[PDB]
Amino acid sequence: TCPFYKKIPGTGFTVDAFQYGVVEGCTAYFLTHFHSDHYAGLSKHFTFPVYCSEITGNLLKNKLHVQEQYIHPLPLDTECIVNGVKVVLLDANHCPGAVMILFYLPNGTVILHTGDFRADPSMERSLLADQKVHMLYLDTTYCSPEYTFPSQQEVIRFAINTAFEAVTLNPHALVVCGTYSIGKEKVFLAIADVLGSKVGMSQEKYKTLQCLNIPEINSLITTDMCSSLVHLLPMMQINFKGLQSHLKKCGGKYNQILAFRPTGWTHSNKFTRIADVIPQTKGNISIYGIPYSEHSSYLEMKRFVQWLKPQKIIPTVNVGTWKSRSTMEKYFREWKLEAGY
Ligand code: NI
Repeated sequence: TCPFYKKIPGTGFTVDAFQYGVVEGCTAYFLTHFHSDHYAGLSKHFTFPVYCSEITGNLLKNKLHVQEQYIHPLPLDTECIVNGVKVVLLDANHCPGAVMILFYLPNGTVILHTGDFRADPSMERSLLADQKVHMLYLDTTYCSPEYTFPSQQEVIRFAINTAFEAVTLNPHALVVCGTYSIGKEKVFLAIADVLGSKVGMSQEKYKTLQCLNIPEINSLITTDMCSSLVHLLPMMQINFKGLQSHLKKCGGKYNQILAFRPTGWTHSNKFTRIADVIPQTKGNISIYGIPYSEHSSYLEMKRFVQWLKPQKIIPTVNVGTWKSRSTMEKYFREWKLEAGY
């Protein structure tokens, strides 16, 4: 049974609610982005209308084989009428195709659902700026002050410099990058670009990347592993055993691997600066954990909400424990008292 925080009151609409069978009274299913916890339940046999971004729509058609007649893509930043209700999709600064949704209820209530997002000051000059929002359904993944991490730019600067240094010292080093979903493609694209290489990967992963409307992508990726010195592998293979084994397969083309694991937050963020990150090393294999986040830090979240001044906040993440729920409610009250809404 669908939880309340996936339902939009005064509408026939649900958000990210495909794993509960037929939801009673749902005339339109919204999908914010193509991550498995959110799409869980969709397949080629799904027969209700789905509303989503153009990029999410390409992934549904090609990867899950949802039939075209049930896929309803909408443009960003554009007022649209769905089942007699005005909606806008806004960029969520998460993974490709991820959106926030504005719902203009027939009784005058305005509702923002962030999906998953990384709040940014640029959102303060989207179509959000033009009217009041009464309720906010908020991605609260990292809603606690211990969650700090650098900007995406700083992390990408660290990665490029690390990779370029290593491969200039040893032209026979291979760079490997882990992945398990869409997102964070800048990591491996930036590295391949500084090295003058294409990124090599499986056919399944090539196919996924072909769905994402990325400019000049045919210039950046390939299924020919032999011609590439940046390889993508499943995240589970990013460990000493997995990498040794992969190095065997390259035919003595390479004698060293440098591997990256983009995580989100990890506790070494409470002590160490990005500049000071060091890898774990076993022989000719080195492995870096890098804190590349596609979710808000605590401070980015707080700033967005204090700018938005919502009347009510409904968390969509960490909702399962009384301790999490009590923690979150305390921060929302702090923010309110400090900003005076
Ligand atoms: Ni996500």
